[PDB]
Amino acid sequence: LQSLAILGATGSIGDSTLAIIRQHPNRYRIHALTGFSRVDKLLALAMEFHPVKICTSPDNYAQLSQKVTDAGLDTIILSGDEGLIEIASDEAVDTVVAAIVGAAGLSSTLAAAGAGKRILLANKESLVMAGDLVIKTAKKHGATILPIDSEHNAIYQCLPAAIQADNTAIHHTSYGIKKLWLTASGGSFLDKSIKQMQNASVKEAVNHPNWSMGQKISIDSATMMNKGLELIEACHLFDLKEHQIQVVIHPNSVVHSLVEYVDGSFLAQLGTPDMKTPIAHALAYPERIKSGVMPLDLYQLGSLKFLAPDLDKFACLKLARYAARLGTGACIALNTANEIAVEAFLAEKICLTDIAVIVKACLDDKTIAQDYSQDFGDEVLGLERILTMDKKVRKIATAKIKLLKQGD
Amino acid sequence: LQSLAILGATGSIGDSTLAIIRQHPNRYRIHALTGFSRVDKLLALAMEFHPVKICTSPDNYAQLSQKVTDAGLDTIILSGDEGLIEIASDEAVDTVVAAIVGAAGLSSTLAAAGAGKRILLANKESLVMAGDLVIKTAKKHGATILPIDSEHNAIYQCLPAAIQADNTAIHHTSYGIKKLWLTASGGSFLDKSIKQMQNASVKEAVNHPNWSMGQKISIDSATMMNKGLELIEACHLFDLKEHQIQVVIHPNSVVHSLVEYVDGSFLAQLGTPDMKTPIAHALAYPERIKSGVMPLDLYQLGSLKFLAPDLDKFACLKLARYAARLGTGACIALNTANEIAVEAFLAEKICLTDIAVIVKACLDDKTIAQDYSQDFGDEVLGLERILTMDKKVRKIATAKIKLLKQGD
Ligand SMILES: NC(=O)c1ccc[n+]([C@@H]2O[C@H](COP(=O)([O-])OP(=O)(O)OC[C@H]3O[C@@H](n4cnc5c(N)ncnc54)[C@H](O)[C@@H]3O)[C@@H](O)[C@H]2O)c1
Ligand SMILES: NC(=O)c1ccc[n+]([C@@H]2O[C@H](COP(=O)([O-])OP(=O)(O)OC[C@H]3O[C@@H](n4cnc5c(N)ncnc54)[C@H](O)[C@@H]3O)[C@@H](O)[C@H]2O)c1
Ligand SMILES: O=CN(O)CCCP(=O)(O)O
Ligand SMILES: O=CN(O)CCCP(=O)(O)O
Ligand SMILES: [Mg+2]
Ligand SMILES: [Mg+2]
Repeated sequence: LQSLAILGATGSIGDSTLAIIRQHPNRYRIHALTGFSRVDKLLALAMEFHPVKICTSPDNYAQLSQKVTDAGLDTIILSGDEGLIEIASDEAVDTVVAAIVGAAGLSSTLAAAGAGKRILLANKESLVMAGDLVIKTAKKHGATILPIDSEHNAIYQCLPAAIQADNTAIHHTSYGIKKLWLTASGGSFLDKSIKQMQNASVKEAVNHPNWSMGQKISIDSATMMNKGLELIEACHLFDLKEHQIQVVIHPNSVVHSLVEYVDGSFLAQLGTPDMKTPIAHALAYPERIKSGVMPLDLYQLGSLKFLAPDLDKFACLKLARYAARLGTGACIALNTANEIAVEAFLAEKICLTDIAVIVKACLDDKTIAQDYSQDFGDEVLGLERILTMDKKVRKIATAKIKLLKQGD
Repeated sequence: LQSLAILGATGSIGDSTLAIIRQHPNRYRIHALTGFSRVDKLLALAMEFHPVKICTSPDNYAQLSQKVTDAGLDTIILSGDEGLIEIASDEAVDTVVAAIVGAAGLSSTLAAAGAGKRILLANKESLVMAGDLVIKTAKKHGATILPIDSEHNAIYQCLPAAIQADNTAIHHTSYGIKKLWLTASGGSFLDKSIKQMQNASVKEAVNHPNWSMGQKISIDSATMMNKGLELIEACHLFDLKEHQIQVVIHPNSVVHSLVEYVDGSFLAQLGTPDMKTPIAHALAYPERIKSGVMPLDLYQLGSLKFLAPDLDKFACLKLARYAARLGTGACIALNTANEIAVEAFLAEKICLTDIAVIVKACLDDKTIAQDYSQDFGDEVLGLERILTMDKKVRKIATAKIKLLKQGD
C-alpha cells in the first residue's frame, strides 16, 4: 500500500483527498495527518484512520495528546514545524500531499523534496516563494512533484510523457510546446463595477460561484491574485518564463487550462470544477481511478465563454507578472504582502481594492527591493534568506496598511 | 528524408498536405502523387515535386504520359487500382497518406497495411468498409495507422502513449478511458427546419460555415452521416464498440473531440478548423512541426456552444449507430447506400432528406441483410466479399432511388 502523509488534512483540499481515500480503502495507507487549529476534527480523523503520527499547533499539542490517549489510539502526536518536517521526511512515508496554506507550508514541502518523496502539491505559495529551491532540491534528491492545483494539473495532463517525467525536456523544440494558457473564473466580481468591488463585504468576496475552497484562495480568486500566483507556480513547475504563459478569463470553470502546440493544437483539460478530479489523477498517476465527482454533462453545458483579462480592474495580475519577471525576491514580496492584505481584508481592516495598493507599494518599496538580487536558491542558505524576507515583508506590509488607513 | 506517397494528392486533403510539405522542404521527399480526374493539376504537381511515380485514371493514362514526356520529367506514370497498389506497397515509400475518397481508396489502403507502411488516414470509408481487415492486416505486418481526420486526430492526441502505440491497451482499466466524445458542427442546416432541408439546393448543402472540403464529406456533414461514419471509424481505430462513443453537437468547430476519463477529466483538442493541424501532427509524429495554420485566438472566441444531437432530424446518425452494432456488412450497406444517394443528390435526382430514406431502406432490405453474417475480415477472402457487397448495394440502392421517385 502506498503510504500517505497529508499535510493540511483538515482543510478543503484535505477533505477532498480523504473523500477519495474512503473510496479506495485497500490502495492507500494513511501514515500521517496534520491540522493546525481544528483539534476535534483532527481527532475524529485520527479515530477514523488510525494514523501512525499526527501533528498540530503548539498551542494544541497538550490538549490533543490527552484526547488521543483518552481514545486509546497508538497514534504519535507531534507539533509545530518540527513535526511537519518529521512527517514530511519520514522513512515510512511514500507520498506527501502538501496542503498547508501559505508560507507556513514551505519548510515541510522542502523536507519532502529533500527526502525524495512523491509530492502532491496544492500549496502553491511554496513554489511562489521558493520555486528554485524546491525544484532544485527535488531534482537533486529524486523527489517527483505532481500538481494538484486544477490549472497545473490540467496542463500536466495535457503535456507529453517525457515532459511530465522531466520538465526541462520542454525546451527541446521537437515537442512543439508554444505556450501555456491558464484559465481564470474571473471570480465573484468579474461582471461588476470597480466601484462595487471597493465596497465588497467579506461574505461577497469569500463565496465563489463555482468552487468551494479555503478562505485565502477564495479571496485571491476575487482579486485575481490567485492567477498571479498560479502564473509563478507554472513557471517553476513547467520550467518556463512568464512570457510563455498567458491568461484567459473563462467564467464557467469548465475548461481548466490549455497547452498550445506549434501545429495549432490546443490540448485542454475539461471537467466539473471539483478538486477530487485533479487529486485523484495525481494520487493514482500514472494510473487512473474513479474520483467520485459527478462528471461534466456536455449536453447541459450551454455556452462556454472566453474573454481577455481586464488588467486595470485586476491589477493583482499585472503585479504578479511584473514580479515573475523580477525573480524570486519580488515573488516573496508579492506573496507575503498579499498574505498580509488578506488577513487584513477578512479582519475587515481594509477594502478589497486595497489589496492591490498594498502589494504594489511593497513591490516598489526601496527597503524590500534591496533583497531582490539575492540567491534565494542556494542549497545551504536559501531557506533562511526566504524566511528573513518573509518576516521583513510582513513588517513592511503591515506598516503600509497602517499608513494607508491615514495617508502616505 | 521520410519518403511520402500521397494517394489523392489533387483533392482538398492533398492540397493541405502539400501546403505543409512546401513549408518543410528538407524533411520530406515526395516519392509519389496520384490523381483521378485533374490531369493538368497532377502534371503541375509533377513538375513542382519531381516525383518518382504518379498514377491517374485509365482514361487519362495516355494523355498524361504524353504530357510528362513533353515536359521532360523522369517520372514513371501508372494507372488504375493497379497503380495505386504499387505505389502503396513500394519498397521505397515510407509513408502513405491515404486521401482517396470513398471505397475507391480501400485496396491501396490495404496494400499499404499489407506492406507495413506508416499510413496517414484521411480516407474514412476504408475503415467503415474494411475496418477489421485493415486493422488486422496492419497489426500482422507492422503497419502504423495515424488518423488525419480531425476528430480522430484529436482523440488520438488526447490518449496516453501506450494506446497510440497499441490500441488494444485501451481495455486495460488502469488507463481509465471511459468514453470518447465526437464533436459535430451540425452542418449547414443545424439551425433550420426539417422542411427547409427538404428543399435544400446543392449550393446550400455543399457549402459549410467553418470548413472547406471535398464535395462528398461536405454533404455528409449537412446530413450528419459524416459523424455516423466517423463513429464507425472510431470503433476500429480505437478498438471500442459504439456504446463507448457518443456525439455532441458543437457548431463553432473549435473543440474537435474529447476523451473522458474515470476521474472526471475530459481531454480535448481545440484549434481553428483547418486540416493542416492534424495532418502536420500526423506527419511529424511523435515530433511536432509548424503547420502554417492561423492559430486559434482565445480572446476572440466568444461562446462555444454544446447541444445534444437531434436524432429525428439527423436520422443518418441513428442509422450509423444501428449499423455499427450490426457489424461490417451493415456498415458497407450503410456507406455504399450513402455513396449512391450522394452521387444522386449532387446530380439533383433526389432531395437532401431522401439520403436518410434510401439508406434505411437499404439497411432493412432482405437481400442486403443476407450478407450481414459474413466474414468480411478473412485475411484471404475478405476483400472480394467486401467488394461484392459493395457492387450489390450499389445496384439495390440505385434501384431504391428509382423506386422512390415513383413509390414503393
Ligand atoms: N481549496 C481548493 O480547492 C484549492 C484549489 C487549488 C489550490 N489550493 C491550494 O491548496 C492549499 C490549501 O488550501 P485550502 O483552501 O485547502 O486551505 P484551508 O484554509 O482549507 O486550510 C488548509 C490546511 O492548512 C492548515 N494550516 C493553516 N495554517 C497553518 C499553519 N500556520 N501551519 C500548519 N498548518 C496550517 C489547516 O490546518 C488546514 O488543514 C493552499 O495552498 C491553496 O492555495 C486549494
Ligand atoms: N476535406 C477534408 O477536409 C477532410 C476532412 C476529414 C476527412 N476527409 C476524408 O479524406 C478523404 C479525402 O476527402 P477530400 O474532401 O480531400 O476529397 P476530394 O474529393 O477533394 O479528393 C479526393 C481525391 O481522391 C481522388 N479520387 C476521387 N475519386 C476517385 C476514384 N474513383 N478512384 C481513384 N481516385 C479517386 C481524387 O483524384 C482526389 O485527389 C475522404 O475520405 C474524406 O472523407 C477529408
Ligand atoms: O485550482 C483551482 N483553483 O485555484 C480555484 C480557481 C479560482 P479562479 O479560476 O477564479 O482563479
Ligand atoms: O474532420 C473534419 N471534418 O470531418 C469536417 C467535419 C464537419 P462536421 O463536424 O459537421 O462533421
Ligand atoms: Mg488553481
Ligand atoms: Mg472529421
